[PDB]
Amino acid sequence: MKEGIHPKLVPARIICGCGNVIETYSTKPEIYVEVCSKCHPFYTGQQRFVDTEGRVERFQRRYGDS
Amino acid sequence: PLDVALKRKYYEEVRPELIRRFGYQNVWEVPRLEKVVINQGLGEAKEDARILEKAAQELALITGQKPAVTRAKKSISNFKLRKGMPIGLRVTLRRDRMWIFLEKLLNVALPRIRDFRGLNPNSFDGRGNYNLGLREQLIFPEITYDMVDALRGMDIAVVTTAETDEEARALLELLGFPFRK
Amino acid sequence: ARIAGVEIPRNKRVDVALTYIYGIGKARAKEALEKTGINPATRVKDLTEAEVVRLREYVENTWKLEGELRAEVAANIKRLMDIGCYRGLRHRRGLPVRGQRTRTNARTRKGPRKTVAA
Amino acid sequence: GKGDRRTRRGKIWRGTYGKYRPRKK
Amino acid sequence: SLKKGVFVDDHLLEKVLELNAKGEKRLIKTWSRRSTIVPEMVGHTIAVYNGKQHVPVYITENMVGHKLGEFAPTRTYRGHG
RNA sequence: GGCGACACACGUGCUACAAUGCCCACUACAAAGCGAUGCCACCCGGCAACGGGGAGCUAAUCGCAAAAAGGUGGGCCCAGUUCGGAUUGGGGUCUGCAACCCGACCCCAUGAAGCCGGAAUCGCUAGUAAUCGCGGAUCAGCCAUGCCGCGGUGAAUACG
RNA sequence: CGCGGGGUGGAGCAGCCCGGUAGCUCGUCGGGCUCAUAACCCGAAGGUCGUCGGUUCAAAUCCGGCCCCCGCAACCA
RNA sequence: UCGCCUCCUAAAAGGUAACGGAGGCGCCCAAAGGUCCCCUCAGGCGGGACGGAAAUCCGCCGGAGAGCGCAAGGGUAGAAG
Ligand SMILES: [Mg+2]
Ligand SMILES: [Mg+2]
Ligand SMILES: [Mg+2]
Ligand SMILES: [Mg+2]
Ligand SMILES: [Mg+2]
Ligand SMILES: [Mg+2]
Ligand SMILES: [Mg+2]
Ligand SMILES: [Mg+2]
Ligand SMILES: [Mg+2]
Ligand SMILES: [Mg+2]
Ligand SMILES: [Mg+2]
Ligand SMILES: [Mg+2]
Ligand SMILES: [Mg+2]
Ligand SMILES: [Mg+2]
Ligand SMILES: [Mg+2]
Ligand SMILES: [Mg+2]
Ligand SMILES: [Mg+2]
Ligand SMILES: [Mg+2]
Ligand SMILES: [Mg+2]
Ligand SMILES: [Mg+2]
Ligand SMILES: [Mg+2]
Ligand SMILES: [Mg+2]
Ligand SMILES: [Mg+2]
Ligand SMILES: [Mg+2]
Ligand SMILES: [Mg+2]
Ligand SMILES: [Mg+2]
Ligand SMILES: [Mg+2]
Ligand SMILES: [Mg+2]
Ligand SMILES: [Mg+2]
Repeated sequence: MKEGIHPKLVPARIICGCGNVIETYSTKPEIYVEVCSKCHPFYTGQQRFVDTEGRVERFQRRYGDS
Repeated sequence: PLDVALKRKYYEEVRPELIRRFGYQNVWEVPRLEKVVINQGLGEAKEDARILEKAAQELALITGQKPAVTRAKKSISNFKLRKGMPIGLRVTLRRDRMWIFLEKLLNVALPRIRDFRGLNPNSFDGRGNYNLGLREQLIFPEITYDMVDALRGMDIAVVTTAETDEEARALLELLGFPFRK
Repeated sequence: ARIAGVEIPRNKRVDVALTYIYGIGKARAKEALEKTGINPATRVKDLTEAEVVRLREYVENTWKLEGELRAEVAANIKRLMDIGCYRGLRHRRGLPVRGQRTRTNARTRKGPRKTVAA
Repeated sequence: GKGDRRTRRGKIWRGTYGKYRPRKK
Repeated sequence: SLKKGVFVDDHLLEKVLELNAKGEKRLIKTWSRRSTIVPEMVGHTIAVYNGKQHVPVYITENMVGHKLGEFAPTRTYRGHG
């Protein structure tokens, strides 16, 4: 890497909906990540929260009782 | 730095899984991961190359390498384009610096994408490298959202010493690449 | 700071800035404010990064929002079309779906007028 | 204004009652 | 809507409930577009009437809460010029 | 089933484009008409529409009923916005044999065009024009923003 | 056959030289004024440049073929 | 039509005519020059946000069909690009 012209890329800390990624090793140490998926909310480590498909599921249910 | 968690993760627990699966007479035959090349094409900045060096500043920030600048191969009418002008930035990272970026990409960036039911699994290029592309740059940690004057995405290319997509798929899965299956 | 999807609101108010999120506003807003026991009159500019994650975690988890929400409404209508049903035709042809009158102004759902001769 | 059924004024206009124009006195 | 309700005309509701336990299923013309459809209507072919003629409609599980006159439209269009 | 069709074209209108304005809270002052096959106080349930219950009134005697703008207090801070609520998604209420075509209403989501309108063109001379609500007829219910009426506040300007 | 000019919205003409950009009048369409039509006023639509090739990054525009148009010539015999 | 360049005619040295068949020049470049160092195309297929037949990127195949200021020819990546 040519000497001049460069971000620092110095060891860091960092945060999320989870705890830390000690890994870091980036420019601009100590950053705040809004939420990740990995660390397993939101997709990975499937939460499947709020979950859909209820549209065929419902109309066949409220229907024949009424 | 030579430590870098993903690098580590690759050696203890990604390599051996891989050998168990395909099974490999040679230590070399088991896939390494070489070269993540990040390419921004910007027609966006065309007559204005002033906009450009702000975007280059941005790649550096998330890459830790300053990008070089691709200039136009031939001249083509329909969208402007003198054969002189700069089209985009392209930055090659390897070796540590690829790792320290791929980690960040896996554990921060891609999570922050609206929707994201996972990376497309057909983009393997048939000889076993993989490509994807991103719409916004603010999905990265080093970017503050107030430093974006305008959105520009990029093309990530990841080169792999695996001869096939199958193997290639395995490597990146095992590394923690979220896949839409 | 940012709530589900990207969607960063700011300054303004907290209860107001919440509307700017898709799937949310008015009622759903003043709801999650006392459900996290957060002051609505306050400005999203300043507030504890705690009551920020209090406030995000709730909303993002309570009801479905901009990404998966729009995807659902998209899928409802696709279902309504191609089933062959009459609600679905007026989606197919871009004409108003619930009653109303097409002899004169449907303009919102019809586009701008495209005139002809007499 | 008089057309938003989600307000007091809207409700009054249309002549209706609800969460935004409770019947109370 | 209805709810304490879910009205279906009994003209056909006979021949539907009948074509479940008979063992046979075939083509049935009705005028009742006011009625609701399913569950035991599914798989069955029903001919609704638009004011003009009886129209065949194949019945499936996502047609559930919908009245019969939805799948048999009342007008003719094909645009203008 | 259609009169409710929709590439379009015109008349009459309603709601707006906002800060003399929007929203929420509290607080006042009308008139005319309707209603015991109806109007429904009041208690409960419900966010609510509404539903249980359920008293009074053939009605200056009980009910529709809250008039609204206004007032006061606080909020929004000039932003396609706490403006504007058209379109659409899902959830329901009621009438009715029945609301797909075609009902009105409540709620959650959605929030479009619109930043005072080309040539042109209408009304109004005073308790009028603006603006604000209220009642009735028809009527099961309602597409009423219509129509016939009632009062609240209340200008401008006529040389000729 | 010869030399010169041309062919562009429905009509009539610019634009071609000098590559990047199609314009003007009338007509047509929608609205206004009028009892009504005309006139008049406010808006809009409408084209791939005879054609086939080639040149160039790019062709109504530059080059070639062909097809039409108009003009001039065809003398000593 | 008249001088100049390229190809054919031209009969495997040179040369060779016709109101024979076809094209071009009357410039251009202070870098499009000298040298030293490096680099290697066009095309096809596969992959990649806005990217489409074509902007940029990644992978494999690709001995020259590209490029060499402009016509053609000879030449040329073991460089002349
Ligand atoms: Mg593949
Ligand atoms: Mg490979
Ligand atoms: Mg209709
Ligand atoms: Mg409002
Ligand atoms: Mg009629
Ligand atoms: Mg009206
Ligand atoms: Mg606008
Ligand atoms: Mg209907
Ligand atoms: Mg404004
Ligand atoms: Mg006007
Ligand atoms: Mg008078
Ligand atoms: Mg009535
Ligand atoms: Mg009324
Ligand atoms: Mg012409
Ligand atoms: Mg006319
Ligand atoms: Mg006329
Ligand atoms: Mg020609
Ligand atoms: Mg061309
Ligand atoms: Mg002579
Ligand atoms: Mg030769
Ligand atoms: Mg010779
Ligand atoms: Mg010889
Ligand atoms: Mg040099
Ligand atoms: Mg190559
Ligand atoms: Mg290539
Ligand atoms: Mg490709
Ligand atoms: Mg060559
Ligand atoms: Mg040459
Ligand atoms: Mg050659």
